Amino acid sequence: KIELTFMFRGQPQEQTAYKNVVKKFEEKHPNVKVNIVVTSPDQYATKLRAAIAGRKIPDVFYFNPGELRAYVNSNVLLDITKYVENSKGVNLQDIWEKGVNKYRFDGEKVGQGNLYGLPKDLGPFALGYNKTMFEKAGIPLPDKDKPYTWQEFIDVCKKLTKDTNGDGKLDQWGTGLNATWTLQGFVWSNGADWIDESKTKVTVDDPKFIEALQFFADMQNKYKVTPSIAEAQTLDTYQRWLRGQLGFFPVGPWDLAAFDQQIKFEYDLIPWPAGSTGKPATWVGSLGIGVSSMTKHPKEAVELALYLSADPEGQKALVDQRVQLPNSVKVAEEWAKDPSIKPANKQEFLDIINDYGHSFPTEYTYNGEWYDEFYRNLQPVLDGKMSAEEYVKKAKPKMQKLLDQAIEQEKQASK
Ligand SMILES: OC[C@@H]1O[C@@H](OC[C@@H]2O[C@@H](OC[C@@H]3O[C@@H](OC[C@@H]4O[C@@H](OC[C@@H]5O[C@@H](OC[C@@H]6O[C@@H](O)[C@H](O)[C@H]6O)[C@H](O)[C@H]5O)[C@H](O)[C@H]4O)[C@H](O)[C@H]3O)[C@H](O)[C@H]2O)[C@H](O)[C@H]1O
Ligand SMILES: [Ca+2]
Repeated sequence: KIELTFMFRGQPQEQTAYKNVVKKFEEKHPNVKVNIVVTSPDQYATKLRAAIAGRKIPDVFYFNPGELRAYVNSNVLLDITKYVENSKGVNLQDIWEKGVNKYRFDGEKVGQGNLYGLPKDLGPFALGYNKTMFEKAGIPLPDKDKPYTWQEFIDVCKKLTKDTNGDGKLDQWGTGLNATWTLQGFVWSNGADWIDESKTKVTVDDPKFIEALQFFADMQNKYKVTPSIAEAQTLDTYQRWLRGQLGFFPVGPWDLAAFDQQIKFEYDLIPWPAGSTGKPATWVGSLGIGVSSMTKHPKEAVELALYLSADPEGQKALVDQRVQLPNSVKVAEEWAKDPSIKPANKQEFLDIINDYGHSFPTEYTYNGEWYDEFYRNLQPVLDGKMSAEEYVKKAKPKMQKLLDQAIEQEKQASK
């Protein structure tokens, strides 16, 4: 009888995981058929915006929490409050509250009110270290609790940076962080942010922001605890991490499957290094699972979303397949305490969610074009061809205009 379109994004391992779980779902609901539309993480936002622009919207789909408000105003998302209430036994309250609450909207704020999506997951971005090269080097292991200072972090990265096969060429580096996904921690840890408290002013020219930005770039260009620009060009640092060439690199729970398959060294999680604030910082990501407000099959569509987001047996298969941590708080707590399941300090993930993880800036803004503009022309700063001070001075009014326009578009689309 019922056919359903499901679009989402994922790295190869994530795609395989969700397809198997949709197949479990179909077995449990033999009158529902799910046609899948899946993309790479990169190509995803463009395709969804084209589907929405043409009002050819999938029954069920992934979406950015920072688009909730705009999606609601434009009538993109079905209000699913009652379909989830009347579901069998499902207890959304067992799910992470910061997760579920990203997809609530009472007409004026995102804190409370009706449900317009379910959280796919929470994605704490932890720091990982290669325990195998640390030991082989004779370097004391990092503290599981007490974060490196920036200076300390650079020191160890230096000791980890060397020519190990004695051919005269460096073949191992302390680290190689990707600014797109790892600059936030340093900014936030240094007491800065992309925007102010009100979330209406751009603050990337705060001296604290500049200092963190400069420190990030300097680890490739000045401290040289990084493969060179050319070397990174030859093989990106993600890949070099997988190959065992890097001391440190981030780890999200969506990595665990890929890492099971490729990483041969022992590795574990630690807090991110801390800037002036003394406190570690990093992000906790999330994607929403929403339902087309114009789906012909709201009941069944909500049923597919619930199965992926909260259903005990649907959650279980996704965690088994190592592409996320459990959405149920209590389950994740016993998951984090289970020693048979690597890495050892899985607990760090939860620590990031409860204590020292933050949201992306765009989650507070009506759209994120202002933020995308910061990263669009950032590469010359990363490659040392201009300072952090002069890029952010040049780029701040560009991104204040975009932010002003986003605030204006939310007045206009919501009245
Ligand atoms: O070093 C310079 C760069 O290297 C070259 O690019 C190489 C890159 O390496 C490969 O990427 C490795 C992955 O990247 C990191 O993961 C970051 C992103 O997370 C994954 O999705 C998980 C998903 O996101 C979470 O939520 C995040 C946000 O929160 C919301 O506000 C918003 O909606 C979300 O965006 C969810 O919790 C979770 O489910 C993506 O797959 C990944 O991009 C990890 O280190 C690895 O997973 C890849 O080949 C290249 O991108 C370039 O030359 C240079 O830029
Ligand atoms: Ca060498």
